[PDB]
Amino acid sequence: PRGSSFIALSHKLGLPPGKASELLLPAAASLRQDLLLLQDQRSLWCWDL
Amino acid sequence: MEPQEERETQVAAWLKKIFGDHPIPQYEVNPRTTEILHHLSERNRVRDRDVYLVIEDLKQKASEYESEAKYLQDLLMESVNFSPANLSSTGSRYLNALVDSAVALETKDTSLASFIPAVNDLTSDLFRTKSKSEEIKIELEKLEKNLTATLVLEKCLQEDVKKAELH
Amino acid sequence: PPCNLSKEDLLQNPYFSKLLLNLSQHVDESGLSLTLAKEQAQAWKEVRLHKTTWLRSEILHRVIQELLVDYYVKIQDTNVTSEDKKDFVWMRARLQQEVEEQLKKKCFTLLCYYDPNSDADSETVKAAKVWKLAEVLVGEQQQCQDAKSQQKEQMLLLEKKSAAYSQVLLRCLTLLQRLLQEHRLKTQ
Amino acid sequence: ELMERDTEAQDTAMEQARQHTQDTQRRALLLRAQAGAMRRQQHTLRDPM
Amino acid sequence: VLEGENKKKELFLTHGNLEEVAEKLKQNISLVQDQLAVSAQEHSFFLSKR
Amino acid sequence: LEDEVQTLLKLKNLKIQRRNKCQLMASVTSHKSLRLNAKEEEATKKLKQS
Repeated sequence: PRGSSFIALSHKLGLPPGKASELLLPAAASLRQDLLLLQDQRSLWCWDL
Repeated sequence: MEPQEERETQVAAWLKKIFGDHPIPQYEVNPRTTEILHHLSERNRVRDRDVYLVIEDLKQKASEYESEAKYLQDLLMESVNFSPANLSSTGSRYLNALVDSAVALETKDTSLASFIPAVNDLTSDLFRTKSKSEEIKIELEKLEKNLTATLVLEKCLQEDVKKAELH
Repeated sequence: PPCNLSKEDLLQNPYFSKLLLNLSQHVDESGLSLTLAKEQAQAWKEVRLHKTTWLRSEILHRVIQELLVDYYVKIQDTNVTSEDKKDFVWMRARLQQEVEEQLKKKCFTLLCYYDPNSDADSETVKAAKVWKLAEVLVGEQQQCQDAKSQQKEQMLLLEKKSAAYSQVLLRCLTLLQRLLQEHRLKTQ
Repeated sequence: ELMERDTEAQDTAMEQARQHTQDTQRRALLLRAQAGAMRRQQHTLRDPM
Repeated sequence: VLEGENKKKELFLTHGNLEEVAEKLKQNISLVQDQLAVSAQEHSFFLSKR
Repeated sequence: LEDEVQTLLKLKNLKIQRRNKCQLMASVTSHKSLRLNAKEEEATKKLKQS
């Protein structure tokens, strides 16, 4: 059942099913790296707004 | 709310953390310069801690994969006395073909029933990612013509300001 | 108030700009320390060095299991592989060649479905495409990720040209209000 | 996507079925291994008996 | 990494909780990009007005 | 417009040419799943009779 939990975590992190389960942490942090690659642009669309 | 004194104290503590052996040039003492680098340091500590976690996770998982590979090899010899060296040239070639195919697919299950949705999704997302990007380049021409017409209008209206002053 | 960094904010404190320029060799586009990126790459090198042997060992036992369950299916047929329960060295000698056979089965069966051009291909070109399928899928993954990595800079490009259009429109509004009010409405 | 869900309903459970089959047949063959081992114990005691 | 600096380690960590945290990150990314799009649309509307 | 129509048409042509393939894949997956379910019964009978 922990395998089903990990595949569900891959589903909710954008990873395709059955992929490398060990790349969940590098991808999600990259998503966080994507996250910080978004909100600053939000400020670039807000303060100049 | 961290005051400007605590702000500059954390900046001074962060300067020797970042530069280290590098020299530290002097900044103009104003709230703007102190304010901007604070968020950069605050998120840099966060991302460096996260990457510490990722690096330690990679080393941990590499050790785990070594342990599991050794356990499965010992299980192979104790079950059917199977080793990678027993297969012939074509068997080892097929094994390595599946190995680097799974490397290209970055998957864990080597079942065909696990191959087919991954193969279908890899075929589909390759064209999905280049899809919907045409909307940007077809909306680009409207902004381009608007900006160009308004720019030549801007220079025309500057000349109109000059000619209206003459009139 | 320009809370974000602007050209006016850049020219207000050139020392601050030179300080932030030194962070470029430390903080990249993603924000990571470059030496921390190198440590990540080295940890990934350990990962791939161990996972090569891990994937070499995994598929062997998987294909042994697939061959054993295919022989289970063949027990239900006329020709029974009951001697697998009886002999060990004979089942080993059959087992090596038939692990090779099941690897051939999986490879050609999957290539029959991967490409319609490869559905009716001969066995030699099928084997060659099996060898080259790793590079084909690496190229597919790279071309898939290229557009997603690309789109950010055109998004920033359209955003900054959109703001430049606002600046040009503001300048035009100022010039036109000068032309109407100062030059035509009041003086004229 | 609907018939992909139909196929994934078996894709999720096929590994569980294979694991159940392998574990149950191993715990079934250890019954025969036990039977042989304490048959050996039986005949180790029976001739002195 | 997923929860980050907002909160520390919980007393009882479950995989459903981390599933919810991953959903929180994905929803945050989605809402931020939707705000990006609607802010671009609003500024383009004022561009058309100008 | 005709180019758009024919690109969508060849897209759906490849979609059908993978639709029948997907019918084949559901078939082989269902057969392999029923194979494993039939492999369960030897385990059960060896657990019972032995």
